[PDB]
Amino acid sequence: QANLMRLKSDLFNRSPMYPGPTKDDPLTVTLGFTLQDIVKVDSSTNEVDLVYYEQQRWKLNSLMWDPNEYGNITDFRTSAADIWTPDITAYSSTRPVQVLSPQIAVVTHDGSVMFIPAQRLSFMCDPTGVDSEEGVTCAVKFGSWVYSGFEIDLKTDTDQVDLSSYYASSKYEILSATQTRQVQHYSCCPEPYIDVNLVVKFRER
Amino acid sequence: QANLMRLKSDLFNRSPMYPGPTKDDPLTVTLGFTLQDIVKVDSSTNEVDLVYYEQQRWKLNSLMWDPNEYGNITDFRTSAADIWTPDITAYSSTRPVQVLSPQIAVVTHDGSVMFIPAQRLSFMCDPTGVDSEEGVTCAVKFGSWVYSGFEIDLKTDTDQVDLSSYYASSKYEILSATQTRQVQHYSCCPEPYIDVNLVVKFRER
Amino acid sequence: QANLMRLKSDLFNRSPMYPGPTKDDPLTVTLGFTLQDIVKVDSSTNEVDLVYYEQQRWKLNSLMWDPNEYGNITDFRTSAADIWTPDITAYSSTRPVQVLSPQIAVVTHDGSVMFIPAQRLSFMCDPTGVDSEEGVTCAVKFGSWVYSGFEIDLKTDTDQVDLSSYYASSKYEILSATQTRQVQHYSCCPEPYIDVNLVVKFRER
Amino acid sequence: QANLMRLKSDLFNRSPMYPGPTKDDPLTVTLGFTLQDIVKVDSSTNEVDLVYYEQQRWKLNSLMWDPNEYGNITDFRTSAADIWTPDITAYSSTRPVQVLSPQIAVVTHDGSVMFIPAQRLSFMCDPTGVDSEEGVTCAVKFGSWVYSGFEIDLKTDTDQVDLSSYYASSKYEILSATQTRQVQHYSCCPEPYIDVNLVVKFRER
Amino acid sequence: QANLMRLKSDLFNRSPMYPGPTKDDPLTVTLGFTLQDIVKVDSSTNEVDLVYYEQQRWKLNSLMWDPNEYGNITDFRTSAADIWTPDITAYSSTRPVQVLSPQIAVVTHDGSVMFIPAQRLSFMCDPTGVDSEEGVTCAVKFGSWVYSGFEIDLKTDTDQVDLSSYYASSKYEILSATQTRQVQHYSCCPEPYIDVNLVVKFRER
Ligand SMILES: C[C@@H]1C[C@@H]2[C@H]3Cn4c(cccc4=O)[C@@H](CN2C)[C@H]31
Ligand SMILES: C[C@@H]1C[C@@H]2[C@H]3Cn4c(cccc4=O)[C@@H](CN2C)[C@H]31
Ligand SMILES: C[C@@H]1C[C@@H]2[C@H]3Cn4c(cccc4=O)[C@@H](CN2C)[C@H]31
Ligand SMILES: C[C@@H]1C[C@@H]2[C@H]3Cn4c(cccc4=O)[C@@H](CN2C)[C@H]31
Ligand SMILES: C[C@@H]1C[C@@H]2[C@H]3Cn4c(cccc4=O)[C@@H](CN2C)[C@H]31
Ligand SMILES: *[C@@H]1O[C@H](CO)[C@@H](O)[C@H](O)[C@H]1NC(C)=O
Ligand SMILES: *[C@@H]1O[C@H](CO)[C@@H](O)[C@H](O)[C@H]1NC(C)=O
Ligand SMILES: *[C@@H]1O[C@H](CO)[C@@H](O)[C@H](O)[C@H]1NC(C)=O
Repeated sequence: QANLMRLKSDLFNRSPMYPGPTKDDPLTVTLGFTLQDIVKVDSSTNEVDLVYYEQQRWKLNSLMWDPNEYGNITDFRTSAADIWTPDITAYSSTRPVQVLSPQIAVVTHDGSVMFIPAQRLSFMCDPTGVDSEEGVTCAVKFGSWVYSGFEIDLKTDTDQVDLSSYYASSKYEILSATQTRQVQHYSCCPEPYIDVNLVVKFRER
Repeated sequence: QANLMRLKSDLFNRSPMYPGPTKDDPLTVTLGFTLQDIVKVDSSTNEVDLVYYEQQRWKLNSLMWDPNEYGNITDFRTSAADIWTPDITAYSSTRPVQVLSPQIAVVTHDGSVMFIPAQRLSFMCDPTGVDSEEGVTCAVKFGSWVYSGFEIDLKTDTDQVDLSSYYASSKYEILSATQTRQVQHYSCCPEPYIDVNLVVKFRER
Repeated sequence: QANLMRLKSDLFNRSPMYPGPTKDDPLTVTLGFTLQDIVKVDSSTNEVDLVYYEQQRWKLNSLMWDPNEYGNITDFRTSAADIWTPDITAYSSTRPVQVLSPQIAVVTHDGSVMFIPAQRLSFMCDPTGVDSEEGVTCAVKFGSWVYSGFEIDLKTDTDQVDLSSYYASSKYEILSATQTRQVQHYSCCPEPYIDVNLVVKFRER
Repeated sequence: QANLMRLKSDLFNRSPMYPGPTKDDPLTVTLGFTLQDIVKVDSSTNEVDLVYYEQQRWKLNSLMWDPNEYGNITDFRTSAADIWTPDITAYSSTRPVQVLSPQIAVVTHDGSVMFIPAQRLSFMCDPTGVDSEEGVTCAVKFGSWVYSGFEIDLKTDTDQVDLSSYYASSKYEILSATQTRQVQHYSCCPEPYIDVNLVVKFRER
Repeated sequence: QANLMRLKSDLFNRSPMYPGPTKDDPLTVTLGFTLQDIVKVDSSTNEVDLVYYEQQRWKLNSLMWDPNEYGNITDFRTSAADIWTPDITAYSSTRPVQVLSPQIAVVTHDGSVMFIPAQRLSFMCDPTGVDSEEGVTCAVKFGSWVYSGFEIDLKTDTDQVDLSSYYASSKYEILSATQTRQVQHYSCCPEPYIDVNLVVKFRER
């Protein structure tokens, strides 16, 4: 405990806080989804409700330490309030995201961070035809709200959404689920913004 | 990071906070809407629910810096809590506005600020006739709750609401959408208050 | 800005906070309502939902300044958290009040304050007969929860509720709307408590 | 104001906070209910919703003062955050309690405190038969969640719930309403826990 | 009170906060459930709502004291904010958990802690067949969100859920209710995570 207390104190009390990524020092965030449930479909508003875990990974030089100086500690858990976290946002939500998991991340000695918030999201999707064999397809993009591709880039480790925790007695069965990097351009703004597009194809069970 | 950390520290730790606009030093806020979805209509309460992005722009001398003194930094992202933001409020809401995007703004070296909150709003609107060819028209005014025209003025860059991110499979298609500056007077209060009136004409798709 | 920054600092950093009104130094609060909408009626729970602005006015010696010492500033806007505000409470609500406007007040050099929160309120009201010509009458009292008449008194400027921003396409039209000072006595407590009784008579449009 | 400011400062800035009651220094809390409305009944979930005021009284030596030293002040109003309050909790709620009144208490020079929170509570109750002449009976216990009888005891001034503010046009009329001290024992825990059991018998009006 | 004030001050003001469990200093948390009500079932979303108390127990060397040095005090109640608490999380919730009891724990002189939060939980469960003699079975896992088995292990005192406070007039009667330790492995992560699996079998009464 003494060694971890020292490490956290050296990292968090001494530092002026990380001011986010910049054009000179950009950052790549890795995203992965594990889809747990399609809870609800609303055909009168074209809203669909998902429950998933969003795995986020990034790496900061300012979170590095030498494990030899801190009793061989290679990593630790810490409150997400102690650190910067990326502003990854759904581009087509219809409600504030509801947070289902404790806001705690894992920091590793090389400065890498893993953060896995569980969320419930309502987003724009037309479920008409969900009761057929073909099913429906729906999509929602996730990216930084405020940082362009020149400050935050995204990648995935796989294009396959993790379906191994999908609720087996859901009202909806999943036919496929992909997560794919894209580049968007907007009327408001000159620079490209990066997203990962979660595409889910499903039907009634 | 070092240069941005310095800049933020020089702007935000040293300063007593900006105390808002005054009659002697008034401010013009530019507003623009991009309408994403008419999610829901309630014909038993005459409430309609929109999802949009509200682009806000203003400029303060106290947020100026010389980029040459801070490693050629011309702009940065920062939490909206670090700065003053205008109290732009819908005049006919029926619920607290729900915030859908991170509360982060962009500050530029000339002291100009851009802030683009995504919101879901329930407001007063009679949807009777939405299922016809003619459709319905509805309106909501946005302005400072507490500052008159002598402290906060508003303008738009265009009278055309941006419909280029409008959800193509919404239950409602948009026939027109305008945003127009107006001047209001109230029994309580001697001075004029400025608003931008969002007028949306729509029908079932 | 320099002069207002000084004024706010002199008023709020130097002061120990106002400890509320007392028997020795009582306060009169002026209340006025402007009724915007009867949004909803629930005949299975006898709850009705209003949207209104509640104009509050009072005066404290501790908020006085000489405008000559602060660049001729006669008034300013400030966050309601910076100052004491009266605990005016609906006596027959069925839900927490929802706040629809920014919590910002106007302080004037003589120590007078104006604060105008927009609220949505669910309160106890039997709507049976609302669909008739006679309509229904409902009532809700507003007063200090904790201060008697010997510490907080109330008055109105008029007994007529302001109907000039009433939503013209509401489901309910207003037949009359009054706001009247009353004195209540309770088993628990020896002293009188003051309220303003909002009486609204309405029917389907 | 000067004298009250001094008193509050002497009581709250100088003190280390009261650490709650103990076996060596136990406390008796007096409870009384005034029932305002049975708002809603849900026969598909067996939940019933009440609105009431819960009068709480207790006394601490650490809140004593000599009125002669503070300009003859015998009592004052203060925010409930300034002081310890008992953790009185409904034992069979189905939702977090909703608070309907300002969190402000009255402290008197002998160290006694009065606190009267207005609440809306959903609790476990089977309303089947509410539409008959006999009506239904329902019950909910209120006590400390964490303190046994050896640290917190309870009493009532009367076994009769105060029905003098009961909403006359409620959907439900009250046949009887009692509040009675009881002693409970639990598998988890060796000591007795005290409650006041609110028993309400009611039917459709 | 003097003695307890000293103890709390010595434990909480002097200490740098416990930084959670580690591989070098792991922790075992004991969990037990007492099921109070199955409130609601939603067959269109496959969500079920429970109300229960979750008894949590663990032990830290840094919370030890010698009762002889503090007036023979063997234990005390304190706010949960004063101490570390395990991040025990439902793995298949569909909404944020609603907290129904005060966030206060009991600390004992040997460093052991007891914490018993009452919760309402919506979780993934197919109620189809609940209206039959056989009923339905549903399950939800509870464990650390972020700590593996090498930092947080779990155990139960019994595999039998405590049904002695189960609401006798619930819509649903309980046929069986068990709580059983398990070990999970996830695609994201190399180490095992421990849970207690709450299995409830029930039907309409
Ligand atoms: C219309 C664009 C979509 C969304 C908006 C928010 N936004 C942007 C740039 C800078 C700051 C900012 O808040 C753009 C990119 N964002 C992902 C716009
Ligand atoms: C009834 C008026 C509309 C709305 C209200 C709130 N308000 C005002 C002035 C100063 C402070 C203030 O809170 C007025 C202007 N506002 C836009 C009134
Ligand atoms: C039953 C009374 C109604 C309401 C309650 C709250 N209250 C009071 C006195 C002191 C403090 C206080 O909280 C009384 C006056 N208030 C307006 C009681
Ligand atoms: C199952 C029991 C009912 C409730 C629970 C919470 N509780 C207790 C003791 C100490 C701390 C504590 O949180 C007991 C008494 N409480 C009123 C248990
Ligand atoms: C998909 C896994 C389930 C859940 C998630 C959250 N989580 C984990 C490890 C480290 C940090 C973290 O936040 C894993 C274990 N947890 C119980 C994943
Ligand atoms: C800033 O601008 C000049 C001119 O382009 C450049 O050569 C210089 O190296 C820059 N300074 C820093 C610290 O990046
Ligand atoms: C306070 O005490 C008594 C109360 O009757 C009174 O005679 C005296 O005038 C009061 N004095 C002050 C300074 O308040
Ligand atoms: C504590 O216990 C001892 C006996 O074990 C006793 O002598 C002492 O008086 C006790 N503490 C008190 C009275 O505070």
